[PDB]
Amino acid sequence: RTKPFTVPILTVEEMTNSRFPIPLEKLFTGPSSAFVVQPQNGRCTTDGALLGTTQLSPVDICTFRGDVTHIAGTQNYTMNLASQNWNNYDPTEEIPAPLGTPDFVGKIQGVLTQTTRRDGSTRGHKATVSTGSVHFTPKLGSVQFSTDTSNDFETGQNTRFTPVGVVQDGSTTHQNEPQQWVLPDYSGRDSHNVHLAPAVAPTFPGEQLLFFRSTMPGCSGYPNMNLDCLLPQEWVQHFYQESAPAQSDVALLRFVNPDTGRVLFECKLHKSGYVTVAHTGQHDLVIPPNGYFRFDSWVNQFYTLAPMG
Amino acid sequence: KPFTVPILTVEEMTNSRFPIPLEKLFTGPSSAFVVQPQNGRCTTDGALLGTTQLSPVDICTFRGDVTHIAGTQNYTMNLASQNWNNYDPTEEIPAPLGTPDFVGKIQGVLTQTTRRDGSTRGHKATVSTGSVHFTPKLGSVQFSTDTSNDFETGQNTRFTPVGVVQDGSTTHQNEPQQWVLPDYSGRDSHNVHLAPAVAPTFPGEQLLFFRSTMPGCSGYPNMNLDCLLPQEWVQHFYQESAPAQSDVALLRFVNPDTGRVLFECKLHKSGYVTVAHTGQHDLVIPPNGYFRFDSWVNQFYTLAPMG
Ligand SMILES: CC(=O)N[C@H]1[C@H](O[C@H]2[C@@H](O)[C@@H](CO)O[C@@H](O[C@H]3[C@H](O)[C@@H](O)[C@H](O)O[C@@H]3CO)[C@@H]2O)O[C@H](CO)[C@@H](O)[C@@H]1O[C@@H]1O[C@H](CO)[C@H](O)[C@H](O)[C@H]1O[C@@H]1O[C@@H](C)[C@@H](O)[C@@H](O)[C@@H]1O
Ligand SMILES: CC(=O)N[C@H]1[C@H](O[C@H]2[C@@H](O)[C@@H](CO)O[C@@H](O[C@H]3[C@H](O)[C@@H](O)[C@H](O)O[C@@H]3CO)[C@@H]2O)O[C@H](CO)[C@@H](O)[C@@H]1O[C@@H]1O[C@H](CO)[C@H](O)[C@H](O)[C@H]1O[C@@H]1O[C@@H](C)[C@@H](O)[C@@H](O)[C@@H]1O
Ligand SMILES: CC(=O)N[C@H]1[C@H](O[C@H]2[C@@H](O)[C@@H](CO)O[C@@H](O[C@H]3[C@H](O)[C@@H](O)[C@H](O)O[C@@H]3CO)[C@@H]2O)O[C@H](CO)[C@@H](O)[C@@H]1O[C@@H]1O[C@H](CO)[C@H](O)[C@H](O)[C@H]1O[C@@H]1O[C@@H](C)[C@@H](O)[C@@H](O)[C@@H]1O
Repeated sequence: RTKPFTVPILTVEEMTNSRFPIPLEKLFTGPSSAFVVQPQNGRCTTDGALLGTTQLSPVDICTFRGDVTHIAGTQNYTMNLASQNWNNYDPTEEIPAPLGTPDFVGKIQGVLTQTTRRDGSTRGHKATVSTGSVHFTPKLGSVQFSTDTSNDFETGQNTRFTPVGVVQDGSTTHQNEPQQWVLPDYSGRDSHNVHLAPAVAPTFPGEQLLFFRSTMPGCSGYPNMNLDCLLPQEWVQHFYQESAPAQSDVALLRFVNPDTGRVLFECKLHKSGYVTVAHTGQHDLVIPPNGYFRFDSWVNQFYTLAPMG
Repeated sequence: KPFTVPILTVEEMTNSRFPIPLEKLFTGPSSAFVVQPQNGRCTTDGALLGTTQLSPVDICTFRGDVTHIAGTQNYTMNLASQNWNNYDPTEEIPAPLGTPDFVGKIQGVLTQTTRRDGSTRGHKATVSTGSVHFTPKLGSVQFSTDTSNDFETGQNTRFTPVGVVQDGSTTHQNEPQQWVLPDYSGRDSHNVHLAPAVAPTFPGEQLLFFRSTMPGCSGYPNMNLDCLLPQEWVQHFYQESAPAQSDVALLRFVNPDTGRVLFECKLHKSGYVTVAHTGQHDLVIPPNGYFRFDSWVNQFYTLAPMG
């Protein structure tokens, strides 16, 4: 027969958020018709086709590389993006934006570091990329950082953004940003995103998406730190390696507790890459820290999940 | 008491999101946008939701008194309710009943009667529902006009909606945005008491939308306007108040000339319809076709595909 499908045998705490480089913490479900679940990172079919902007490196998510150019009389820099290899980025390539680009609207704070090539001297500065900005145009090849210096970065020098966490302005409404479910305009104002991974939704009565959730570090104020992915990064990696052909619509997984030996809940892993459970309402799953998912079988869409207690 | 939908053709009915007639049925996928309109929201047993009300002519209008904002051609309107009484911002509604539920530039005519002598005026006026001054829930909206002089304070003023407008210099059909709720209480405000967002929740299903074409007044506007129930359905359900026997009412869309069934659909108790189709599709329907309620069914009834 065909190569058997599997998911990694890893606990939730053992795995990594696929939308920002931090560990998963906890599983969450809620209704999703009041927002658009259409993230671009962490997108992979069960048989291993990466969609959207999703790539394999769990550390390259939300990072940026290239050379900078100071913007006269401000503390801001434009970065001309390079690819991961440091090869020039191609804006004609059939993707929404550079792989790893952030897929939520918000202000990401991190550190911009630079090596001068002629002598190996080295600098680093606190820097913020605002993905909702008029100047956030990764698909065009340019992005802009606000920083705390006006003189120190040099032109024509390898520069890198390391993301750290998220920010919101305290004088406004608490948790008003980031908005994890609003994609940026990858090409700036008045232009359409292209080649997106499909939006997703539960398509069976009584079902909701299962999200794998982390808390982003916050750098200032009160910023909404929940960040939900559709697949752990290790799943993307796993599926990409294994490339097992989907035998039917849904892969039925059981979440098991090894201590009791008991099945805790069952979920559907849709072929095109997300998870749904049977439940109505918002719910932080309570799980044994060493519980894990295991694959049971390929079933039809119309298979009825036992309610998640 | 048996449930029913009114014996009306689509062309006989009215859009419940702007005061104009229905033209057609449209279906498509809707996971890439939030389907959460606040007008034309009613349960089958006749509970009105969101900002929905009964008058098809009072959708997208405002009433109240005006104030001029010095050195502009703009006026601020303090809203009254439909009855000309004080709008109570505490009331458990997203915004005054009949407020527009999409981000857009609506163009109309602001008109005024001076009570004491019966003199009157009309001026072209536009409301921008994504403006920072669009605060209908707070009791206050703002219009832009063609006079800096004419309107008087303390008098009864009425906005009549006429069409939507869009800025031609920008990319076409970029506005209005029918599926983005306005911020009813302004910037950094949570919408409250909203009618729930809706989605198909059955494999192979898509929402069915009752569509019109709003008139355009300028620019290259997106004139599509989709509503989940026709206003006459909302009115019918309010009257009949028929209790729901299950989760889903099965309607047949029937051609009475031939008596044949064109397609079937699910009318969910909370007030929206789905059909069994994958993809965008303009429906082709005989001009005197109408909807007929056939039975209650459970959530697992499979529809015959709509061709
Ligand atoms: C601020 C800085 O860059 N300091 C580094 C220093 O740079 C000075 C030396 O090159 C100096 C020679 O001793 O030349 C100076 O330039 C002239 C000015 O142009 C002139 O107007 C004025 O009259 O005099 C000065 C010099 O006297 C340079 O500014 O070189 C030092 C040795 O490389 C190096 O140790 C020093 O590195 C900095 O140390 C400061 C403490 O002063 C802080 O630690 C900074 O973190 C650090 O700079 C950082 O590393 C350096 C190498 C570089 O990569 C920076 O981008 C980075 O921020
Ligand atoms: C423009 C207007 O209001 N016209 C109406 C006119 O108003 C003028 C008369 O009150 C006039 C007395 O005959 O007083 C004028 O005020 C002074 C100025 O203040 C002064 O600076 C200048 O030196 O001289 C003028 C007067 O000579 C008023 O402007 O009253 C007329 C009788 O009521 C009335 O027929 C007329 O109504 C307007 O008719 C114009 C034609 O000129 C158009 O049809 C307008 O549609 C119309 O005004 C409209 O109806 C009136 C009653 C009012 O409700 C307006 O708000 C509305 O636009
Ligand atoms: C008045 C008008 O039509 N304005 C619109 C403008 O019209 C010019 C363009 O279509 C242009 C495109 O090449 O062709 C021009 O015609 C030629 C002729 O040779 C001659 O007229 C002139 O000498 O040379 C020009 C150029 O070769 C048209 O006059 O097109 C704009 C671009 O789309 C458009 O934005 C503009 O629309 C108007 O915008 C202004 C903003 O200042 C106002 O909002 C107007 O209300 C708006 O017009 C209204 O909306 C537009 C979209 C349209 O529906 C109109 O019918 C309506 O009045």
